[PDB]
Amino acid sequence: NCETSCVQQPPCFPLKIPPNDPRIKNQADCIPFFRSCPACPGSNITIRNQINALTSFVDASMVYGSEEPLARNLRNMSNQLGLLAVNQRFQDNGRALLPFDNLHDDPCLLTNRSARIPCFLAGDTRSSEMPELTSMHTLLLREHNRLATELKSLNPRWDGERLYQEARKIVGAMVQIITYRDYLPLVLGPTAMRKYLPTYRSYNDSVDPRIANVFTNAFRYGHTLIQPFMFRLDNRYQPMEPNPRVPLSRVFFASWRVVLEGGIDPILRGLMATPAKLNRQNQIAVDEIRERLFEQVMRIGLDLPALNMQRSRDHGLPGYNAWRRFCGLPQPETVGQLGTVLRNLKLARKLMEQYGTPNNIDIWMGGVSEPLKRKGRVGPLLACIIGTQFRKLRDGDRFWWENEGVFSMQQRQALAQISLPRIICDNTGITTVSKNNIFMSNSYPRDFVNCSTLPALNLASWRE
Amino acid sequence: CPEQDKYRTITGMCNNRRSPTLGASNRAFVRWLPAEYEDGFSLPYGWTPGVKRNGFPVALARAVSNEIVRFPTDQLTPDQERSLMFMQWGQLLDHDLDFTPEP
Ligand code: HEM
Ligand SMILES: Nc1cc(Cc2cnn(-c3ccc(F)cc3)c2)c2[nH]nnc2n1
Ligand SMILES: *[C@@H]1O[C@H](CO)[C@@H](O)[C@H](O)[C@H]1NC(C)=O
Ligand SMILES: [Ca+2]
Ligand SMILES: [Cl-]
Ligand SMILES: [Cl-]
Repeated sequence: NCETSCVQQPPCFPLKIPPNDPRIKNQADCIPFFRSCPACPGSNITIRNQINALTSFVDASMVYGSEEPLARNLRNMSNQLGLLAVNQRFQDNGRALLPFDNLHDDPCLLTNRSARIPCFLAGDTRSSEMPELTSMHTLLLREHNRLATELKSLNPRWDGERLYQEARKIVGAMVQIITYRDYLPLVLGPTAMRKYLPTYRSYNDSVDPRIANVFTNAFRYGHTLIQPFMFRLDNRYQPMEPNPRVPLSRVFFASWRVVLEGGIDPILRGLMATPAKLNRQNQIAVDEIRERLFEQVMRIGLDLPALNMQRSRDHGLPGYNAWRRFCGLPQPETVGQLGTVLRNLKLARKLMEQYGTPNNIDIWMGGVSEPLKRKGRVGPLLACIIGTQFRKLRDGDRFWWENEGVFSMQQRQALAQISLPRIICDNTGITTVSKNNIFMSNSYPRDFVNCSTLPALNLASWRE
Repeated sequence: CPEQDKYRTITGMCNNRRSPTLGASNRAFVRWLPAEYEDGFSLPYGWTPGVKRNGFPVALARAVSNEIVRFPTDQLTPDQERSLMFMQWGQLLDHDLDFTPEP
């Protein structure tokens, strides 16, 4: 009943409205919230825990799926070419698009009623959430079919199974390399990187690769990196009219913007050439997510940071000090003490007014309040939660790309040459991509290069 | 559970030969610390009015959002050293790792 009702009866845990709220003046109203599914329903023996519906590994499961029926329904089973099924109703300038998804209460149709464009079907259920996300998804779908046709030409004897698998295995490694070589060091910074992610030695069968209940919340640090507009760019990296700076409140679930507003190319151009929002202690998250999250598709605009905090409470997560204690970090008891840790007393006074004790600060709120590490975009505590989780995902992965046996010495040497700019080259009409590192490069043309200067993935090692 | 294998399963089953469900889809999360619920086992802090958490009342998530998160959209400081691709690979990455179903 959560979608409509304000009653706090299971499984509803609605966020009540404070007096003098900047948007919701009716205090009899609320923010809708469904309590996450318990791992053990109706129990009285076990302490409530939540479920992860996906594979914890960086195995490109958002492309391929985490359940066997979906994984089948995502492939093109009409031939032994080992490709992932594409949209049969539309294409982006000749280039491939994700298939549509048959949903009972499809939210993508609500973004533009007249356009009649539904949600996409990908390895993960959240594909159509923001066009920028659907772009990354479509780029990867094109990449699988790219690598699978390059492999059929090399090894024509190979069937649809070996083609799918081998291409999946390649993509799977590609996501790992981008993540560990380029993403994470820019998240953690050099020190935490050396601390939580020292040089991989080999697979440890005694490492728990599971996602910790905390990580689900801690990793939502990214909400501080969200910009309020979708920035689209033309062939010459210039604002694309009409609608160059579209408000995010209009892009959520706007799948029609990808189909009917010029495909993947301008979005990726915008993502490469626009800087991300910087987390500041007086500038945490934008009102596009704090006030208008899913405005077009819902009875009321949601507040993502409030949802994050209610979610940790739903999840039974301990407060700030307990997590600091866990991480081996000092636990401030007073306002002054807190002001010292955060290197900001203005914020600590603010946090103390709300919580009373730094023991009660909700994990996400605490984590995002911390001053950032050197050359990093997280504070000491989040660098710990995020670091630990990523090390477990690496060291506890039997199919980790660097693991002896997974690939050959040459195969490993070939995969070491991949980059996200190069993936954008091979799968779009974009001829000018970001100079590596892609995550640091944000200015056009100071930080840009031509396709020609980028070496491609040499599939020579795969020849049988 | 096969003794020799070249590829991952879709579900993540068999990545860990000793405890084969570890990392696999549709399973309970691991806990790094025991859960703090209002009744010790199921009700979240904030469920019952007047029930304090560690000696203090529970602040409304929206109230915290209003007072700490809130900032004017125009004052936005852009990252000098990070593209939006960085605040997007993160979301893509997140979707390879965890999804918490609700009813
Ligand atoms: C696309 C922009 C994004 C939107 C609109 C968005 C929206 C959401 C929403 C609505 C939820 C569910 C909130 C709840 O009910 O508790 C969610 C959860 C989440 N988000 Fe964001 N988010 C975005 C980007 C990101 C980014 C960039 C990161 C990380 C870098 C991130 C990490 C997460 C995680 C970990 C969760 C919980 C995942 C799970 O179900 O296990 N989000 N986000
Ligand atoms: N748990 C969630 C929830 C959301 C919100 C979301 C994403 N997709 N959907 C969705 C998808 C299909 C649908 F029929 C209804 C809702 C909702 C997330 N966005 N990014 N990561 C998310 N994790
Ligand atoms: C299957 O692949 C062939 C060849 O690429 C193509 O003609 C057909 O449309 C594909 N079908 C789907 C569902 O993608
Ligand atoms: Ca996965
Ligand atoms: Cl289709
Ligand atoms: Cl946990």
